[PDB]
Order: sequence, then C-alpha cells, then structure tokens
Amino acid sequence: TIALSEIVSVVNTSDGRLEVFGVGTDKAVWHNRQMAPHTGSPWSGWSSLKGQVTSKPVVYINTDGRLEVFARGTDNALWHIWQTATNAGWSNWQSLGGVITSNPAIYANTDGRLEVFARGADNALWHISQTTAHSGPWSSWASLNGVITSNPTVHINSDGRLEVFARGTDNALWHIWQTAPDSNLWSSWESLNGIITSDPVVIDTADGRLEVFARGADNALWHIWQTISHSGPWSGWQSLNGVITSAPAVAKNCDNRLEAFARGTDNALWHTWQTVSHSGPWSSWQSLNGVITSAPTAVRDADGRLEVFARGTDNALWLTWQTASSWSPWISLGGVLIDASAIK
Amino acid sequence: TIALSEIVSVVNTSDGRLEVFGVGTDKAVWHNRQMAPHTGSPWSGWSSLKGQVTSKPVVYINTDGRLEVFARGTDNALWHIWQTATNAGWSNWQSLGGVITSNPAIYANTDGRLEVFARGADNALWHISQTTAHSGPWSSWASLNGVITSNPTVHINSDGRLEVFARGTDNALWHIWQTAPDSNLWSSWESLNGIITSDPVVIDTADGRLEVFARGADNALWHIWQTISHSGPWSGWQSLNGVITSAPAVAKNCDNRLEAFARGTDNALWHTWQTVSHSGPWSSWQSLNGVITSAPTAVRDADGRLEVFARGTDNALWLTWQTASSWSPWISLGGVLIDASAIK
Ligand SMILES: C#CCO[C@@H]1O[C@@H](C)[C@@H](O)[C@@H](O)[C@@H]1O
Ligand SMILES: C#CCO[C@@H]1O[C@@H](C)[C@@H](O)[C@@H](O)[C@@H]1O
Ligand SMILES: C#CCO[C@@H]1O[C@@H](C)[C@@H](O)[C@@H](O)[C@@H]1O
Ligand SMILES: C#CCO[C@@H]1O[C@@H](C)[C@@H](O)[C@@H](O)[C@@H]1O
Ligand SMILES: C#CCO[C@@H]1O[C@@H](C)[C@@H](O)[C@@H](O)[C@@H]1O
Ligand SMILES: C#CCO[C@@H]1O[C@@H](C)[C@@H](O)[C@@H](O)[C@@H]1O
Ligand SMILES: C#CCO[C@@H]1O[C@@H](C)[C@@H](O)[C@@H](O)[C@@H]1O
Ligand SMILES: C#CCO[C@@H]1O[C@@H](C)[C@@H](O)[C@@H](O)[C@@H]1O
Ligand SMILES: C#CCO[C@@H]1O[C@@H](C)[C@@H](O)[C@@H](O)[C@@H]1O
Ligand SMILES: C#CCO[C@@H]1O[C@@H](C)[C@@H](O)[C@@H](O)[C@@H]1O
Ligand SMILES: C#CCO[C@@H]1O[C@@H](C)[C@@H](O)[C@@H](O)[C@@H]1O
Ligand SMILES: [Cl-]
Ligand SMILES: [Cl-]
Ligand SMILES: [Cl-]
Ligand SMILES: [Cl-]
Ligand SMILES: [Cl-]
Ligand SMILES: [Cl-]
Ligand SMILES: [Cl-]
Ligand SMILES: [Cl-]
Ligand SMILES: [Cl-]
Ligand SMILES: [Cl-]
Ligand SMILES: [Cl-]
Ligand code: NA
Ligand code: NA
Ligand code: NA
Ligand code: NA
Ligand code: NA
Ligand code: NA
Ligand code: NA
Ligand code: NA
Ligand code: NA
Repeated sequence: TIALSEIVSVVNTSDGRLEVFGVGTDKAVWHNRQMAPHTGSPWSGWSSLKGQVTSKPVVYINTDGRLEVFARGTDNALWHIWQTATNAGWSNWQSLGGVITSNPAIYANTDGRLEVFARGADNALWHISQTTAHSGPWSSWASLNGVITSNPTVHINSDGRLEVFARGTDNALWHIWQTAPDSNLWSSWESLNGIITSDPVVIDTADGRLEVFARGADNALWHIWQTISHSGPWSGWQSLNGVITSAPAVAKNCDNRLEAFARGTDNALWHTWQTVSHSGPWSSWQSLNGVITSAPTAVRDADGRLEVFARGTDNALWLTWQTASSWSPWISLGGVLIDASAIK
Repeated sequence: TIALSEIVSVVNTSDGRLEVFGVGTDKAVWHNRQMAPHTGSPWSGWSSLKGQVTSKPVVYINTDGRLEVFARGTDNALWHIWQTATNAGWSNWQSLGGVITSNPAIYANTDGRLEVFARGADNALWHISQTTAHSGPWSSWASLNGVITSNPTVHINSDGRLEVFARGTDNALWHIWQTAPDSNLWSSWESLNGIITSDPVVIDTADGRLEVFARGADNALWHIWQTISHSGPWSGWQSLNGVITSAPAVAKNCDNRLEAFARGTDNALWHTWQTVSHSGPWSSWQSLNGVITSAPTAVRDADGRLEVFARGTDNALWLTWQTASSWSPWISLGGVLIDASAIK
C-alpha cells in the first residue's frame, strides 16, 4: 500500500483553461472545464467521456496542443482517447494493448513523441511511445525491467532526457533514465534509498533540477534532489516534517517558489511553501481547513495563481485557490468521484 | 528604414538564468551570463564566442536545452554555433550557406526541429530546418516568396503551426503560416494592413492567441491579435498611443499580463502594461528613466520578474528590473556594444 491518491488529473490547456479528469460511479471518465482562463472562472459541470476504466485517468497535452487521456481498461490494457484537433472533438476510445498493473505516467520526448510508462503483469516497468511527433501509430511495448511497488512517475530533465521514479521491493525510491534525449537506451536502475510510503511526486525546479517528494516511514513529507542541473550527485533525503495522511502534491508559484500540499491528520488540506524565492527555506506548515477524502491536486492557473482540488466528504470535488491576501473559501464543483487508482 | 533595433538577444536558459548575446567592436559575438537564476544575480562579465558577424546574433534554445546562436557571416551566409551539451562547451562556428539580407528568426517545430527564417538576396522570405529533433544535418533552403522590408519574426500558434510576420513593400504587416504542425506546406501570404515603421514583434497570449506589436506611421505603439485561439479573423489594428523612437519589446509578467517597452522621444525607457489580468486594459505609458541608444530587450527571469536591457550613452549594456514597489535603478553591465542589425 501507499498513501491515499489524488482523485483527478488536471491540465492547463493550450488556451489557458484548467480541465480536470476523474472517474465516476459508472466507471466512466468524467471531466470538468473552466469556461475562461482566469482564477474563479465558471465551470462547465461534469461531462462524461464514457469508457470503463480501472485506473486513475491521466490527461497529457501533446506538443500540438491536443489533449490525450490515458487509462487502464477493464481488460487491463492501456487505453486512450484524444482530441482530434486542438480544443475540438474527441476520438473514440482505442486500445494500446499490453497488460498493466499501475496507473499510466506520460511525458513528451524532445522530439514531440509521447511516451507512456506503466507497471506490467510481471511487476516490471514497461513503456510504449508514439512513432512520430504527436501522432500514432504507436511502437511495440517494451520493458525497462525492475520490480516496482508504486505507481511510476516520469519527468524530463533540463537536458531533455526522460527519467522515471518508482518505489522498489525494499520500499526505497528507485530511478532510471534515458541516456540521451528521445533515446531507446536507458540507464541501469539506481536506488536513492529512503523508505517511502506514497507514490513519488517529481517536479523540475526553476534552476533545472529534478526534485522528488514522498511521504516517509514516519509519515513526514520528505524530498531529495539533483544537486546539479540534470545531473547527480543527488542530495541526501531531507525532511519537511509534518504528519500527512495522503500523497503530497507539489506546484510552482508565479515566481517559481515550490509549494507542497497534503491531507493532515485532522483531514484538512495542509501546505508548506518556499519563502522569499525559489532557492529559499521552507515555511512552517499551515492549514487550509476543509475536510477531504483524497490527496489534493495542485496546479497553477493562467493568472499565475495556485488552485487546489480535493474530494470532499460528500464525494464531490472541492476547490480553493490563492488570492492576494490569503486563500479563497472552499467551493464545491459537485459530482460524485471514486478513487480508481490501480495501486492503493 | 525601421525604428532603432535591439542591441542584444536574450534567453532564459534551461537552468533559469538570463544570458545576453551581442556584437563587440571586433565584430565577434560576446555574451554575459547571470551566475544564479534570480533577479539581481551577479553577472559573469562579457566573454567572447568569436566569429565575425554582420547581423544581430540571435540565440534560441533547442528542445534538449542546448543554446544555439544564429548570425549572418561576413560572406552573407547564415552561420551558427551551438552548445555541444546542455549549458556546456560550444562548437565551432559553422555555415548553413545561403545569402541572407536580414537578421535570422528561429522557432522550434512541435517535433523539436529548429526552423530558421531570413530575407534572401532576392528580398523574399527563405527558410531552412534541422532534419531531426535538435540536431543537424539541416535541410536545403527553400523560399516562401513575398517581398519583405523588415526583419521577419516567427512564432508558434496554440495548435503547433509556425507563423511568420514581416513588413511588405506597401509598409503593411503581412504574414504566412504552416498549414499543419511541422509541415513543409504553407499558406499564401496574407495582409493584415496597417502602416508599420518598426519590425513586427510577436508573442502568444495566455489564451493561445498570436498578438503582434509594431510602431505605426504616427510613431504610436499599435497592436493587432487573433480573435479566436490559433485562428483568424484578426482584430482591427488598435493603438496603444505613446510617441516612441525605437522598436518595441514585449514580455509576459508571471501572471501572463503583457507589458510593452520602447524608447521615448526623450530617449528614456518607457513602458505600458495590462492591468487587472491578462485580459485587462492597458495602462498609461510611464517612464523608467535612463538615456538609451538602442531599443530595449525585455525578458522574464526565474523569479518571475521582468528585466530590461538597453545600450547606454557610453555603449555599455545597462539593466533595470521589476521590484515589489518600483523598478530597480539602472545598473551597468559594462562592455562596448555595436548595432550590427542587417536592416536599419
Ligand atoms: C453531471 C453530473 C454529475 O454526475 C455525478 O458525477 C459524475 C462524475 C458521475 O459519478 C455520475 O455517475 C454522478 O451522477
Ligand atoms: C470503445 C470503447 C470503450 O470501451 C470501454 O472502455 C475501455 C477503456 C475498456 O475498458 C473497454 O473494455 C470498455 O469496453
Ligand atoms: C538493478 C535492478 C533492479 O532492481 C529491482 O527493481 C528495483 C526497482 C527494486 O525493486 C529492487 O529491489 C529490485 O531487485
Ligand atoms: C546520461 C546521464 C546521466 O543522468 C544523470 O546522472 C545520473 C547519475 C543520475 O543522477 C540522474 O538523476 C541524472 O539524470
Ligand atoms: C510539524 C507540523 C505541522 O503539523 C502536523 O502536520 C500537519 C500536516 C497536520 O497533519 C497536523 O495535524 C500535524 O500536527
Ligand atoms: C471548510 C469547508 C468546507 O467544507 C468542508 O470541506 C469540504 C471539502 C467538504 O468535505 C465539506 O463537506 C466539508 O464540510
Ligand atoms: C571583457 C570585456 C569587455 O570588452 C568590451 O566589450 C566587448 C563586448 C567588446 O566590444 C570588446 O572589444 C570591448 O573591449
Ligand atoms: C569558424 C569561424 C569563424 O569565422 C568567422 O565568423 C563566421 C560567423 C563567418 O563570418 C566567417 O566568414 C568568419 O571568418
Ligand atoms: C501574394 C504575395 C506576395 O506579395 C508580395 O509580398 C508581400 C509581403 C508584400 O510585400 C507585397 O506588396 C508583395 O507583392
Ligand atoms: C490552418 C489554418 C489556419 O491559420 C489561422 O487562420 C488564418 C485565417 C490566419 O488568421 C492565421 O493567423 C491563423 O494561423
Ligand atoms: C537615469 C539614469 C541612469 O543613467 C543613464 O542611462 C544609462 C542607461 C546610460 O546611458 C547612462 O550613461 C546615463 O547616465
Ligand atoms: Cl455537475
Ligand atoms: Cl468510444
Ligand atoms: Cl508527479
Ligand atoms: Cl527548508
Ligand atoms: Cl498559463
Ligand atoms: Cl565585418
Ligand atoms: Cl547541415
Ligand atoms: Cl541548400
Ligand atoms: Cl518578436
Ligand atoms: Cl523561469
Ligand atoms: Cl553602433
Ligand atoms: Na487553443
Ligand atoms: Na496553458
Ligand atoms: Na517489445
Ligand atoms: Na510526471
Ligand atoms: Na525547470
Ligand atoms: Na528557462
Ligand atoms: Na554554460
Ligand atoms: Na519569434
Ligand atoms: Na500561450
């Protein structure tokens, strides 16, 4: 097991609007969209993209601006659905085959080819990619081996090499990387040690370093980073303290200051932020109240403000966002959302 | 002729630092680099990349983070130099051939292939591209025809299609675009009318629209935009008033509010910005003082603040930046810079 997961995936679209994707009580993927590219825009309300899924659905934006949603099907294959043109109609659901046992994780290579990562039937890391920029057809499936016990997360280094993070059978954070951008040649697996009790969360800092966050054995929020832009040595593990009861979420403020969010022991949303600037020391933890039943999902909107989403006690998706002074009151976006994560 | 040009090219690097590139009294390309990814970082001092150039040198970042600098050579061919690895050593200068009669303009396609645009010996628009993502060899040159009378400027639409802007023989703003992302198929030329007396300056908005700024026949700053995300019809020309004596520079604040900069009749730096939000009305023009002998160059740094560069009365490069309350006083980065613009 791992800490409680995020309930939605979110994207800031090609036209600057937030769109959130989750799973309904009918096992379809539903989505909810800002009308306008601003903090506090009205929302569409929940709308179904149909299908029947058995993982968290994960939205990604192609390099031509088209949204694409990936999810495990009822046959355990990887399935996907995409906008046929930027901000336009959706394709039918289509299978990418395989047999997967985690949520999918997606990134664009430097050549615009989406690459998708998931755990396999064998508990190894597997991957598949677009054969040309922002387009099918897709490659055959292949394995990066290893044996992993969390959902994988992928990011891109500031030199263009993809890098994947996952928990190992010893509960340490492990990782593996492309040897060159767009490459099919990957490193050996390497351990970054620690004991982690959530999915890892990875972000790129303003200064080009990968930084990984995860709940520890003591239920504190911990992090570890590349000390040099796209390069080792990594730092030691460092504690940001707290006691958290979900996976964390991390986003960059307007000024690049990292900010981490998680559910607290009182089930409120809590957060801690870098102070002064993006190189800065982290603040003490502070509560944003509420009573939540998922990990939070954080994202920076087109006004440069953080917006945080979490499921509530009524199973609706609730929302709060940064204002000048403070944070806004929690508001409900309604709906009934379930946690369909393929690893819990 | 066109309004006075910018003296440097600037990039916010893969690791978050500002680096500026200009032409020294020896006609070599020189550069100056922030040590750290923060407003008010100390600078390296000017350092030479050698070469002998007869255009403004134009820096662009490959999709793998490697800087690449483009410039017209003493033989009028397009020349370039690149980092051999991200943020590391530089190649030798190499020729991409052709005969060009403007500064070069560069954008990355959605497939990661850089494409460069320049006016040719025939006065038409020409282009050349990398044949694979962030790598040579380059394609053959081809023409998009037209007859142009300014430096061209390229940008990417929110659906991934490159689009190029230039002044025509009638002094109107003309443009031309890819019919699909990464394509060798382009539109016919189309006129956006108006009378322009500077190079056009293009930026993408938070909501995915191309917006173009130019000095008008009355020496006011004018602009015009796509009405629908990545699509015509375009707006009317609208005036932002002022009386300006250089090319404008435009950048996005970290909340996406556009902000334009230009030298005034008194040779000081002046600016006007969007208020409220990125969909807000523009402020009155305000002075940032200084006495400057080039157009200003504006860029957002890794603290989310705008920084503006301009040549001074002593031919050094000077710098002011946004602060909480105000703007910083002008500071000198030293050096002696010449205006090597191919079109004056
Ligand atoms: C519109 C609407 C809201 O619908 C609710 O929320 C959706 C996300 C689904 O769970 C539906 O089954 C449920 O009824
Ligand atoms: C076409 C289509 C959609 O298919 C549904 O949704 C897919 C994601 C799979 O779960 C299929 O097994 C299921 O029938
Ligand atoms: C080298 C290597 C691969 O290691 C495997 O996969 C890693 C991710 C860990 O789970 C190890 O405990 C396991 O043996
Ligand atoms: C190629 C290569 C090397 O990759 C880098 O250096 C490795 C030794 C690891 O520290 C990775 O996190 C990092 O991306
Ligand atoms: C250290 C600290 C901050 O607070 C702790 O961690 C927070 C996230 C909450 O869980 C509190 O209930 C708990 O006391
Ligand atoms: C404070 C507040 C807002 O409301 C609380 O937190 C929300 C996220 C919901 O769980 C409500 O049911 C709960 O009452
Ligand atoms: C070091 C240094 C600064 O050098 C000055 O500024 C450079 C940009 C060149 O013009 C040199 O010729 C001049 O001497
Ligand atoms: C190699 C090299 C450097 O060459 C100089 O700089 C290049 C950019 C060209 O102008 C050459 O013609 C000139 O000789
Ligand atoms: C069609 C076409 C191209 O038109 C040419 O190129 C345009 C950019 C203008 O300069 C016209 O005045 C000129 O005739
Ligand atoms: C394909 C296509 C259409 O291109 C768009 O629509 C055209 C009519 C122009 O407005 C361009 O500025 C824009 O890029
Ligand atoms: C006001 C001010 C700061 O300085 C002025 O503007 C600078 C940009 C230089 O031109 C100086 O030589 C001049 O004195
Ligand atoms: Cl609804
Ligand atoms: Cl379907
Ligand atoms: Cl993540
Ligand atoms: Cl700290
Ligand atoms: Cl944005
Ligand atoms: Cl010369
Ligand atoms: Cl070549
Ligand atoms: Cl050629
Ligand atoms: Cl421009
Ligand atoms: Cl930045
Ligand atoms: Cl000069
Ligand atoms: Na769009
Ligand atoms: Na966006
Ligand atoms: Na295979
Ligand atoms: Na990721
Ligand atoms: Na970064
Ligand atoms: Na950057
Ligand atoms: Na460097
Ligand atoms: Na451009
Ligand atoms: Na945009």
